[PDB]
Amino acid sequence: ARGFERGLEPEKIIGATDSCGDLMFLMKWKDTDEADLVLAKEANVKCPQIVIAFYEERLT
Amino acid sequence: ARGFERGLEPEKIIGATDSCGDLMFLMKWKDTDEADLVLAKEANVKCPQIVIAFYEERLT
Repeated sequence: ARGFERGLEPEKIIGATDSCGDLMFLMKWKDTDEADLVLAKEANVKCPQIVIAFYEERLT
Repeated sequence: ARGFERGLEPEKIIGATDSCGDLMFLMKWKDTDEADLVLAKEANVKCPQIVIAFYEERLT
């Protein structure tokens, strides 16, 4: 049971990689310290403001 | 001239600049070649998937 399947609230994306062919985000979930990979596509649609916060922080 | 006030659908963000202290996007609107500066904060809320497509392309 991983990523969104864990049923937790998204908190913060801490990294991204397309190294596997598909863009994936490393998601920090609310009230756990076990982070997981989720598809960018699914995060884009389910928590778009959290995705944007990640990209805006990455701009500087 | 007016940006979102023009009542056009966002097509794509051409680029982004913080050169004014606030993050701004240069927005291409559908069916117009007149691009406009809009606040990132406003695009984030009104057309988040257009913002994300811009950032995803820039990540490559």
